[PDB]
Amino acid sequence: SDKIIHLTDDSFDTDVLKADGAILVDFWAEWCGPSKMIAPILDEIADEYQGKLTVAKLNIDQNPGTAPKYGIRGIPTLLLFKNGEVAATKVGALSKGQLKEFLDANLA
Amino acid sequence: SDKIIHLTDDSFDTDVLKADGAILVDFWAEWCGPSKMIAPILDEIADEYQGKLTVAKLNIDQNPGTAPKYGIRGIPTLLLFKNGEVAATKVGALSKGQLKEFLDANLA
Amino acid sequence: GTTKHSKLLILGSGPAGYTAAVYAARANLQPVLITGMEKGGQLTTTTEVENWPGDPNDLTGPLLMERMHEHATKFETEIIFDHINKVDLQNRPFRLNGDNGEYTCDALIIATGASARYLGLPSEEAFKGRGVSASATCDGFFYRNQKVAVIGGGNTAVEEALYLSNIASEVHLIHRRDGFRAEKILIKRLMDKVENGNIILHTNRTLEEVTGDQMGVTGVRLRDTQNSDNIESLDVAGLFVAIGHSPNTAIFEGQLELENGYIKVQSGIHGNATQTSIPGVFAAGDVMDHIYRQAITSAGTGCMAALDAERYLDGLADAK
Amino acid sequence: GTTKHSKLLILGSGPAGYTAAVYAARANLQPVLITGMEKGGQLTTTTEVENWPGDPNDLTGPLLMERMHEHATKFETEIIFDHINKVDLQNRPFRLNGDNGEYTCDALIIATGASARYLGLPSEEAFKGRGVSASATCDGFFYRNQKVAVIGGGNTAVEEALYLSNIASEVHLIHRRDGFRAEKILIKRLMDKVENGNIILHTNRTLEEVTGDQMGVTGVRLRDTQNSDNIESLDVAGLFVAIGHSPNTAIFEGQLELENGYIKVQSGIHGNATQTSIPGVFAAGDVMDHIYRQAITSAGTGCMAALDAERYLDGLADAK
Ligand SMILES: Cc1cc2nc3c(=O)[nH]c(=O)nc-3n(C[C@H](O)[C@H](O)[C@H](O)COP(=O)(O)OP(=O)(O)OC[C@H]3O[C@@H](n4cnc5c(N)ncnc54)[C@H](O)[C@@H]3O)c2cc1C
Ligand SMILES: Cc1cc2nc3c(=O)[nH]c(=O)nc-3n(C[C@H](O)[C@H](O)[C@H](O)COP(=O)(O)OP(=O)(O)OC[C@H]3O[C@@H](n4cnc5c(N)ncnc54)[C@H](O)[C@@H]3O)c2cc1C
Ligand SMILES: Nc1ccc[n+]([C@@H]2O[C@H](COP(=O)(O)OP(=O)(O)OC[C@H]3O[C@@H](n4cnc5c(N)ncnc54)[C@H](OP(=O)(O)O)[C@@H]3O)[C@@H](O)[C@H]2O)c1
Ligand SMILES: Nc1ccc[n+]([C@@H]2O[C@H](COP(=O)(O)OP(=O)(O)OC[C@H]3O[C@@H](n4cnc5c(N)ncnc54)[C@H](OP(=O)(O)O)[C@@H]3O)[C@@H](O)[C@H]2O)c1
Repeated sequence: SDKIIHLTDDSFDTDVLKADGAILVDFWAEWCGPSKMIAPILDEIADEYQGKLTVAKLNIDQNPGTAPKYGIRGIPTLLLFKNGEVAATKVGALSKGQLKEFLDANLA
Repeated sequence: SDKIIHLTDDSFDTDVLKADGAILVDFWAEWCGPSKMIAPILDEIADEYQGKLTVAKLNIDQNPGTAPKYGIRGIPTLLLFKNGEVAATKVGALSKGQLKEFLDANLA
Repeated sequence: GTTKHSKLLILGSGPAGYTAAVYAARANLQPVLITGMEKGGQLTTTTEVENWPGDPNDLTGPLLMERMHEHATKFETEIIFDHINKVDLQNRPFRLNGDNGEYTCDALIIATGASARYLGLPSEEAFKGRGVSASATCDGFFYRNQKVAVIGGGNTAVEEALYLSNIASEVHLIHRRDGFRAEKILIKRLMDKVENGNIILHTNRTLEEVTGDQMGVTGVRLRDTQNSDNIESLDVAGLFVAIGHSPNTAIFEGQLELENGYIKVQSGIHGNATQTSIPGVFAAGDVMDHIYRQAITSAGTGCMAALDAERYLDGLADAK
Repeated sequence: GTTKHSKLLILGSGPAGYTAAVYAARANLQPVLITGMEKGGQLTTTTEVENWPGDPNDLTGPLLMERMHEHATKFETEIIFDHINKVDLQNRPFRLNGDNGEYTCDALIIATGASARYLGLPSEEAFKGRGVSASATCDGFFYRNQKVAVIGGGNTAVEEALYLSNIASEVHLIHRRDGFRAEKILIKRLMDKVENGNIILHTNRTLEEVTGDQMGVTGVRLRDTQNSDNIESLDVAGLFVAIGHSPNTAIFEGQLELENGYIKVQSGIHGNATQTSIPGVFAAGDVMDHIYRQAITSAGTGCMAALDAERYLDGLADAK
């Protein structure tokens, strides 16, 4: 809630694809429950990872372009970028601990 | 639905108390389930007991003036009249056999 | 001489019966359900329902059952208005007689629920319809702005005093224990009124007699549960007995294992939990539950009765 | 340092838990409920729900569950978004460990439900997220006018097949047998669509492997159950596995008597029916039901759990 970005198909190439640093991407959709279930976790994460990561949500419900580009045929799917480069991805719902396990595994 | 006399507070004595013959009076209300659960059985009684009995439904939702008159502090309550004369009375719900077992034990 | 056969026959139109109905219907079992004299079940004798998971507001026993009924017929359940007063479970198909015919079924789901208890006093019976009532829902308005009395200590008793308290000038709650078994949240609303409102407690008392004249009840006489010889009068215009319910199993008397009136069922965590002592005969709802007795628990076992009967009827179709 | 303590704690935000939540909240047990990662339960992964008694039309899992959340919070249930990783049931108060903090409670209601089951094929894993999916309601979007597969013969498969049917160009239902276990009413909808719709039946076949490239799943290989080596190839855009579930009882390893994954309860027609192996610990919902597993049965048991918990907690207060 202090770094989250309502990313769009336009402001992506510039935001994620080209920005030194790790920006996590939570692909969601108003129709997929577990999708929006991760948003809260991202916020509880926003602070603890503020300086190593920037949580950025993306609504394919109104932003198609993006998803296909990376072959994402499932939601929610998380993409951990590093200098506009998919470095790691996690699929499906998960707990704050499984997500911190994921970030600490790569992002460090 | 065509024999059961849907009485009215005013037109009561002018119906049940004066008109000769054994006429059964059903005091009911749209708020008392058991009251409206009798409606069916009364039909299969107006027919199954025709000529030897008359059925009259005195709803009280909007006809309170009559109930008091006989000391009816509870519905549904059935009063078996005989020209302004209570011959019998049946307080409470009941099945078809129930009602008939009362109509027979009484009527002659 | 009209006899009716059906693979599946459901006895009861309460939440248990109706849930067994929608499940059986969706199993294309073509179920026939007999409503019983109290169509809708007990929930029809109450007002607001607050514990039916998913309906947090404005739900009423009547409305819920209006919805369940609609729901049972959506999948073409055959609802017949009738009461059953005799059954032969010793021979197949099963024999059930009502005020409209003979019924035969290859499987039977019993969901007859329970009926309001009674005190068994001649004064109590002598004043019905004239002061002694069974439903505040029905007669409550005959006591507006008058002294009224309730007797019981469970959720009904309490919900009745709470309900009546907004009608009668004052409510007198009579009960044996010094404590109530009604849900906590409710006892609080109760006590709040016993304090700032018009509800008056009469703990440790037992109704000895309903007194009155040739026009209706005018008072009630209580007895002490501690001092056997101490007694007290109570000027009251009406009495509502709410001392529980007894399971509807007289017709099944000597037809299947009954334990204190409640139909005994296999239970267990190995399926076929709603099966009575007679194969093909299942029980659900309050008729087979003397502990919980809730709308939601009854809906559940009702669902189980269906799944159990289907699993049973499937077997018969395979031997065919 | 700030371990949150409570008389009762409920695990799970599904129908079973939320019902226990509200019944326990009314017994004024000031319940604390932990949602889990799948807040709302399995029902949240479905669309229409046709057998929730009293909801004849247009009801959807999400809706029913959003309604239960509201209901449980209405009676002041402390709902906490968290997931329990470890539990200690040998020391009272019981110790439960979650990602957002540590919890202790005098009584516990385990309503952890179950998770989607998988085959165990690495190809299945390799493509999860790129063609292999568990929820159609979530990913059916990615298959507009494309061929897609479903594997399983239960209600979930059929419904997903039926649902996918109006999204994909063609649906291929794969199953280990010639027979389906889903409700008839549904099996009928299936065939009726198999006969003149876009659903293709692939009976007596089992998922042997999922094929594809960096861009996702391109097809699958079924096996044929009646000819060990008849392996056939099927060109498809993605597949949804629907082969049942398994109770979420891992965090309870060797602390509660389990039976094929499911938590064992006393059951029986004498109360304390949801009592687990450890006094003061109860289980309701699919986590303790290997048979019926419906939303209505889960809500039923969640209720008994709350009531059993109260009977227990009161006992503690009494014997003090
Ligand atoms: C005033 C009151 C308020 C209540 N409030 C709540 C509440 O807020 N929440 C809650 O969870 N629970 C509440 N309950 C309890 C709840 O009503 C029951 O646990 C539940 O409805 C029982 O369901 P059932 O289907 O088993 O039986 P019932 O509802 O009793 O239904 C039995 C059915 O069987 C039929 N029947 C009986 N005998 C025969 C026969 N011989 N032949 C044919 N048909 C027959 C009847 O006509 C009826 O349709 C309340 C009860 C009362 C009395
Ligand atoms: C697509 C689909 C459709 C369905 N449709 C229907 C239908 O139409 N009708 C019907 O009657 N039934 C239906 N069901 C079945 C029904 O969903 C289950 O019977 C029911 O939800 C069981 O309820 P439950 O509360 O026991 O468990 P669940 O609903 O599975 O919920 C379990 C809860 O436990 C939580 N949890 C798990 N582990 C932990 C932990 N370690 N820490 C914290 N929280 C934890 C989860 O977050 C979740 O909230 C369907 C199932 C599926 C998959
Ligand atoms: N919300 C709601 C509202 C009404 C009913 N229900 C449920 O439906 C079921 C039945 O409720 P109910 O209230 O009608 O009946 P129940 O909960 O069994 O309570 C009955 C109450 O009546 C008392 N009682 C019984 N027989 C009596 C007699 N012969 N003389 C005097 N009192 C008598 C009884 O006394 P106690 O056992 O405490 O000493 C008790 O206080 C329960 O499972 C309720 O929780 C839920
Ligand atoms: N309305 C609705 C919608 C979905 C689920 N539900 C209920 O929720 C519960 C679970 O339903 P579900 O469909 O997810 O799972 P369930 O009813 O348990 O049925 C499972 C289906 O998957 C099959 N299966 C299981 N393991 C498999 C394996 N390893 N490989 C291949 N197939 C496998 C299984 O085959 P079968 O035994 O018939 O030969 C069966 O076809 C049930 O109790 C349902 O009644 C209701």
